[PDB]
Amino acid sequence: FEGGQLPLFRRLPKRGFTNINRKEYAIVNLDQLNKFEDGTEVTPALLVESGVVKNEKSGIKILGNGSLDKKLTVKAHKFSASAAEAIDAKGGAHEVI
Amino acid sequence: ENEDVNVELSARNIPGVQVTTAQGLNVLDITNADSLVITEAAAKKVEEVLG
Amino acid sequence: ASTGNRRSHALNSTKRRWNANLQKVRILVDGKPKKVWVSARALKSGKVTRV
Amino acid sequence: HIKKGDNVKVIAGKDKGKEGKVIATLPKKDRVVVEGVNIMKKHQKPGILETEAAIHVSNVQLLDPKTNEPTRVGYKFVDGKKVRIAKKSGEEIK
RNA sequence: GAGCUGUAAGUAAGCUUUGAUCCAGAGAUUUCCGAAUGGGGAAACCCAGCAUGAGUUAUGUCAUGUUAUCGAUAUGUGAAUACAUAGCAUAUCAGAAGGCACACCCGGAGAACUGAAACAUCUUAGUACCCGGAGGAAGAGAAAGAAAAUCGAUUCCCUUAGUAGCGGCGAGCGAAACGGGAAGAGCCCAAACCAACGUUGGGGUUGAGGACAGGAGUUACAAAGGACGACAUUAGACGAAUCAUCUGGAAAGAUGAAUCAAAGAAGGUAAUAAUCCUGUAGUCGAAAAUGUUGUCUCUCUUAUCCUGAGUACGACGGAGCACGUGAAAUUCCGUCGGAAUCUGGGAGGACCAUCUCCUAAGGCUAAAUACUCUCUAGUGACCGAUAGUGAACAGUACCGUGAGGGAAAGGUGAAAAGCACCCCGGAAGGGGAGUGAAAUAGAACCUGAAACCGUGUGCUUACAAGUAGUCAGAGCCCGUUAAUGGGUGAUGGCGUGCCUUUUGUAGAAUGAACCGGCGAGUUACGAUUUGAUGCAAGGUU
RNA sequence: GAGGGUAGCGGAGAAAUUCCAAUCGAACCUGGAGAUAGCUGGUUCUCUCCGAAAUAGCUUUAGGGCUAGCCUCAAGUGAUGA
RNA sequence: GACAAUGGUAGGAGAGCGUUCUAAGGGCGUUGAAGCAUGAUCGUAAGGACAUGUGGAGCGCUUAGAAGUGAGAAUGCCGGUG
RNA sequence: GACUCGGUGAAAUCAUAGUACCUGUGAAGAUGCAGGUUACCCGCGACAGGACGGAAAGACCCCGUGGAGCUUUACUGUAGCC
Ligand SMILES: [K+]
Ligand SMILES: [K+]
Ligand SMILES: [Mg+2]
Ligand SMILES: [Mg+2]
Ligand SMILES: [Mg+2]
Ligand SMILES: [Mg+2]
Ligand SMILES: [Mg+2]
Ligand SMILES: [Mg+2]
Ligand SMILES: [Mg+2]
Ligand SMILES: [Mg+2]
Ligand SMILES: [Mg+2]
Ligand SMILES: [Mg+2]
Ligand SMILES: [Mg+2]
Ligand SMILES: [Mg+2]
Ligand SMILES: [Mg+2]
Ligand SMILES: [Mg+2]
Ligand SMILES: [Mg+2]
Ligand SMILES: [Mg+2]
Ligand SMILES: [Mg+2]
Ligand SMILES: [Mg+2]
Ligand SMILES: [Mg+2]
Ligand SMILES: [Mg+2]
Ligand SMILES: [Mg+2]
Ligand SMILES: [Mg+2]
Ligand SMILES: [Mg+2]
Ligand SMILES: [Mg+2]
Ligand SMILES: [Mg+2]
Ligand SMILES: [Mg+2]
Ligand SMILES: [Mg+2]
Ligand SMILES: [Mg+2]
Ligand SMILES: [Mg+2]
Ligand SMILES: [Mg+2]
Ligand SMILES: [Mg+2]
Ligand SMILES: [Mg+2]
Ligand SMILES: [Mg+2]
Ligand SMILES: [Mg+2]
Ligand SMILES: [Mg+2]
Ligand SMILES: [Mg+2]
Ligand SMILES: [Mg+2]
Ligand SMILES: [Mg+2]
Ligand SMILES: [Mg+2]
Ligand SMILES: [Mg+2]
Ligand SMILES: [Mg+2]
Ligand SMILES: [Mg+2]
Ligand SMILES: [Mg+2]
Ligand SMILES: [Mg+2]
Ligand SMILES: [Mg+2]
Ligand SMILES: [Mg+2]
Ligand SMILES: [Mg+2]
Ligand SMILES: [Mg+2]
Ligand SMILES: [Mg+2]
Ligand SMILES: [Mg+2]
Ligand SMILES: [Mg+2]
Ligand SMILES: [Mg+2]
Ligand SMILES: [Mg+2]
Ligand SMILES: [Mg+2]
Ligand SMILES: [Mg+2]
Ligand SMILES: [Mg+2]
Ligand SMILES: [Mg+2]
Ligand SMILES: [Mg+2]
Ligand SMILES: [Mg+2]
Ligand SMILES: [Mg+2]
Ligand SMILES: [Mg+2]
Ligand SMILES: [Mg+2]
Ligand SMILES: [Mg+2]
Ligand SMILES: [Mg+2]
Ligand SMILES: [Mg+2]
Ligand SMILES: [Mg+2]
Ligand SMILES: [Mg+2]
Ligand SMILES: [Mg+2]
Ligand SMILES: [Mg+2]
Repeated sequence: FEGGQLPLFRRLPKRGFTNINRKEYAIVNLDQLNKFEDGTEVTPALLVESGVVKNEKSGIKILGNGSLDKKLTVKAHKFSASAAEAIDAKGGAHEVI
Repeated sequence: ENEDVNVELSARNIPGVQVTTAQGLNVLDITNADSLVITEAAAKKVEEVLG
Repeated sequence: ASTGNRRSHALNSTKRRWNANLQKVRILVDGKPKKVWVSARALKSGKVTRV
Repeated sequence: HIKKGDNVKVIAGKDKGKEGKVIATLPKKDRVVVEGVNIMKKHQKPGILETEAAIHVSNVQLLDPKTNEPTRVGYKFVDGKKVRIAKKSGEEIK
């Protein structure tokens, strides 16, 4: 309350809407995939069991932060472009599930 | 180690003496006591449960 | 009869009732002809026959 | 457990150590009147009456028939009857 | 298992081991009013009828039963009016009435102060009050569901989440599904269709089914009973172990030496007791009644047609849904209209098509859940007599026409041993003498503060102008927690209380007669921040 | 005089805002209820350190409020202060 | 040891006193507890002891925990007494 | 009635009071401050100039986004009626 001066959240406009079907992904960066041994097959079950992902949400997405120094096979719902490039560059493979 | 009925009955009426199981260990009871008298099996169970 | 609201153009609320369209006719209740208050919708339905 | 006519020892109070017969029993108040015990001097209007005043039943104790030592009294059954028996010896109390 | 005739002293008269008082189970009695019901009535009263019985020559009087209204059954009788019906009389039943803790529950009806810094939409709030109906719970409940990979009645807890949304898009209001749990149970009809004389039986009960072609039970699913046993409840019984000395009025305290413990909970006893008492741990116990219960028993069973019609649904007006008519689906009410019939119908948030899920317009159903006037057993870093109930001795006294409002008031002592007797006094009240450990514990009774009221007097005071003290200071009187002491104070300097509120108060602004007691930032749930601590790409339920 | 009737969103009034149980521009009692009170009053032990403001802007605002200004506490930063 | 600082309302910060209750430890008390009264006592304050009288059965201390935790004012409430 | 004596015996009020005047000062009208002036201690009967004397949280006046009663071609409703 501003004593009768029009309050701040009335002098400002409303903006936007909320998407009912908003999809939010659990995100794993490259630096978090470095805890697995070479040749590992990474899967949402393995990421959940290892403590990398607590809540899976709409699916797992791999992002490109950090350095990946281990060859892996990754099965995730989504990959960022740099994530795919750095997974394949290090000799590994990735699949979309 | 477990609920020993005869030990509990024999020690119940002695003032200053308290009886508990390994599972029932709590900080008030241990802190109040001046000494702990624990069986071998109870000691092993305590070591197992509390790591 | 059910209660509800009469609403003004400014949406001022005033309690009001909805009365049944009762009509006094003779319907032969329990074998004996008898003039009773009966709703016109009930007369349309056909459960109660006059005279 | 203390009855009229009993021989009792006074184990607490001014007359501790004295023995006497239980003259009266006041079970509602848990007091007994013991002859020669707790003598009061009352001012009679129409002299000075000197008579026993009751004392609490827990201040008297029965004497064992055999050792003549104070004893708590238990209870036993003999042919469908409850009989007082001394703890110290076990002999039945009169 | 020896006292007893309530509280509750006092006698008097009695009862009681030939078993009382007392406790529990069951019986008997149970005036009058009150729904109050034979009629009336200003409740606890008045006045009757009928039948039966006492009494009286007889009347008066009395005793007992019966007589309300509305319902229910069944025998007559009788209108307007011919049959009939309405109605009327009689017998039989004893169904309703009224009350409450009516706290929780369901329904009808339904505010306002208030918030929005005004106010009308909105909010308070479907709250308060009123009314109706019940139960030990109620309500809900067996998908025309949730959903979108499938689940499988209802309810309730956690969470989702103060999210989605609603909203003079203000103040505010505010879900649900998924997931985790408590509990867990499913069933009966209507219809087609058969048997019989439209009404009864058979049959059937759904997401495609139906028509046609031993195991289950009185907690729903049909409903009444017995036999025996069990347990528990409503009285009770047993139940270990201490002596001495000291101080004391009294020992349980101190001291010394012992004991018991499945019992060192607690209360009492002349001060503070495991061993003195009542008890405690533990064990035992029911003539009778009441339950809950198990077994036996006892019961019952072995796509041709149909599928809820004045219905669904629609318009208008409203309401309930978190949702204010809005893109408003979904549910209900009034008025008016008004379908389809498995190629059917409904929902998936306007609506259409596909797809998916379901199968309305009949009913029943335990448990998980809500509450406490109560009862039984217990508990408390809850009160301790201005507190804690209004009430420790009261819905009383008192106030009011009434509805209604509503106090104050606890403590002798261990034991009444409650002051024989003498003296003054009419008495009241005292002084002695006694009781008692104590009487300045004597009933107006534990302790007994302060205000306030008195008696005695060490210093001081009748030439003095004042918020009463303070600093300096002789004189006089005392002598301590022994301190460069205490009381008083001639005389001198300085000096307009306190609180509140104010620019500013000695203020002639506010408040307080004095003394005492009581009397005001608390708690819950959220948010944020700081300190502390644990763990750490994890932390935590 | 007696016995009755009219009741508060109401009665009654040869009318005065007049009476309705000793104050009637809307009786009394209880409940909502601790209504609301931007107003007045009150708010209880001690010491230690620091120490304001009575201004601006906006305000159905003017003895109220909000942000800024001025106080304090704690971490930073370090020439930026006088 | 040697330099500085220490008036203060609203208000911010810090440290303490005392009350009742609880836990643990250790104590006191009929050879007299709490309460009350008096005193020339101690501490920087809130406040703490001791001695004597009264009183007649409970009460301190230490550490920690919790609050119905502190009154002089409210035309405050109740009582008592001017 | 008042007044004196015997009996009985309230009240409003009240921060504590050993409570002078003048001129001044001061929240601008002083028992209480300054400077002077005046005044032995304690009653009783009287009078009302002051204690801005007592009584009632000013009825006037203003203020509160207070209330209530009343009015109307204020706004929005509504009983009723057509
Ligand atoms: K005793
Ligand atoms: K004034
Ligand atoms: Mg009656
Ligand atoms: Mg009658
Ligand atoms: Mg009657
Ligand atoms: Mg009947
Ligand atoms: Mg009946
Ligand atoms: Mg009832
Ligand atoms: Mg009821
Ligand atoms: Mg408002
Ligand atoms: Mg009701
Ligand atoms: Mg009811
Ligand atoms: Mg026994
Ligand atoms: Mg014993
Ligand atoms: Mg002894
Ligand atoms: Mg159907
Ligand atoms: Mg609605
Ligand atoms: Mg709806
Ligand atoms: Mg809608
Ligand atoms: Mg529909
Ligand atoms: Mg008291
Ligand atoms: Mg009381
Ligand atoms: Mg005397
Ligand atoms: Mg005398
Ligand atoms: Mg005497
Ligand atoms: Mg005497
Ligand atoms: Mg005394
Ligand atoms: Mg006294
Ligand atoms: Mg002179
Ligand atoms: Mg002189
Ligand atoms: Mg003077
Ligand atoms: Mg002076
Ligand atoms: Mg000021
Ligand atoms: Mg002024
Ligand atoms: Mg003053
Ligand atoms: Mg004055
Ligand atoms: Mg004022
Ligand atoms: Mg005053
Ligand atoms: Mg006071
Ligand atoms: Mg607050
Ligand atoms: Mg009335
Ligand atoms: Mg008149
Ligand atoms: Mg008038
Ligand atoms: Mg006029
Ligand atoms: Mg009047
Ligand atoms: Mg309210
Ligand atoms: Mg109020
Ligand atoms: Mg300073
Ligand atoms: Mg100004
Ligand atoms: Mg404006
Ligand atoms: Mg200072
Ligand atoms: Mg200074
Ligand atoms: Mg502070
Ligand atoms: Mg502190
Ligand atoms: Mg303290
Ligand atoms: Mg105490
Ligand atoms: Mg307090
Ligand atoms: Mg006061
Ligand atoms: Mg007085
Ligand atoms: Mg005269
Ligand atoms: Mg006189
Ligand atoms: Mg001044
Ligand atoms: Mg001047
Ligand atoms: Mg003057
Ligand atoms: Mg002067
Ligand atoms: Mg005079
Ligand atoms: Mg005068
Ligand atoms: Mg005046
Ligand atoms: Mg005023
Ligand atoms: Mg006024
Ligand atoms: Mg004036």
